[PDB]
Amino acid sequence: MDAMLLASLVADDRACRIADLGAGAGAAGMAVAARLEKAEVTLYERSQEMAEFARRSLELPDNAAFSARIEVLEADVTLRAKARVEAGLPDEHFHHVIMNPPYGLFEDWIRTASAIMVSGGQLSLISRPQSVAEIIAACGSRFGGLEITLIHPRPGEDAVRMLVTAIKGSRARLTFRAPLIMHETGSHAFTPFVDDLNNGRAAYARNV
Amino acid sequence: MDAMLLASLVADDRACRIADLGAGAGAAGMAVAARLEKAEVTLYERSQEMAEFARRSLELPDNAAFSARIEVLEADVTLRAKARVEAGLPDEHFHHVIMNPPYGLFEDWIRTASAIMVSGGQLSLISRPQSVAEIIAACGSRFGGLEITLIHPRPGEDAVRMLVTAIKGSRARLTFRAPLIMHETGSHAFTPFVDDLNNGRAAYARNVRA
Repeated sequence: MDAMLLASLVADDRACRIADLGAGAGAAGMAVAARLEKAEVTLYERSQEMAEFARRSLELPDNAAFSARIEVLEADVTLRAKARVEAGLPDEHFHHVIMNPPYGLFEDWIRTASAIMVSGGQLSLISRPQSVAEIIAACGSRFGGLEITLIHPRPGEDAVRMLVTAIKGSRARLTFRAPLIMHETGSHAFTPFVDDLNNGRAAYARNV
Repeated sequence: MDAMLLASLVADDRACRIADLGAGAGAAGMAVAARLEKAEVTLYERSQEMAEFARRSLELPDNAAFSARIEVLEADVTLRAKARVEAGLPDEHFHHVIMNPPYGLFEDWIRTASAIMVSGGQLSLISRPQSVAEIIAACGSRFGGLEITLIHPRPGEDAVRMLVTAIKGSRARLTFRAPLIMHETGSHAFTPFVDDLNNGRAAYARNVRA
């Protein structure tokens, strides 16, 4: 569900360039492209092995509808400056950068996300709730207007995931959005809104 | 409302000692004492005027049932070491420390909360949600097992307040609890759980160690 929920944060019906910094073989960036016909998506992978795996995944007839709009690049997303540009992570280029790092990397990855982002572009990420301090510190002097949306399995239960979006250069203080509850009490199905997100039928937009 | 929500975090039926580090005139500490007959509350105020004011409030006849259990002390809660003790903030004495600091502060107040707390005692606080990073940093190496409960005014709307509880010396990672929603859409009435908290009819307890 992580990749679908992450992808749903790109609430943008304009032609845009999106970078998916990992981790995965591109499932989130692929979900974005499947939904947004005008999205241009770049999947970054550190290793040749992972890049080749993502590439073979994109050669499946199953993905033919959107695969032309996706490119897989081998790049270490923790690189800096000249090394970063030379690795194919260009300055001030992307309208969106999305990430789900493995379970820290937030400082390195958000530093890169800021550098490769156009002015006012949107950072989107999903994590565990316990990463919140690391994430806020990593956004310092880079991204503001953070919107944090906790994800709870059902009423009364602790949060299991956390969505965060932010805007490069924004001065706005952070806000916690109303939480997303995955199920009603006593119900096996997902709640209507979460179900639409999970199936690519809807985006989850920022307040403004 | 901040004071009632804050006070509701003390879920303890023992004789216990509670410090209110107090941004206010002791409303939170008073609400704790009103609900918990066995609690012994110390209200700390930096200024003589505020201490005076709090003492006058305690004399109001509506507070007479529990006021005997509330002591108001003048003390700068940012004091350190021996100065802190001399000011009447004793080492490792309180079972609970509660706070609602006014809008370095969290660091100073939580440093003091840790110093005056018995081993395993509970920190309780209410704040704006925007303070979350400062609060987590101030807890560092002093308090753990943070439970963070966001407070939303009604369904779909952003959080307006945040409750945090933590245990001295715990090395458990933080938890976000299910949030409290103050009101149903279209009503000025409180939601039933929150209404109980408001009436002093209930505590809001931490997750069981289970």
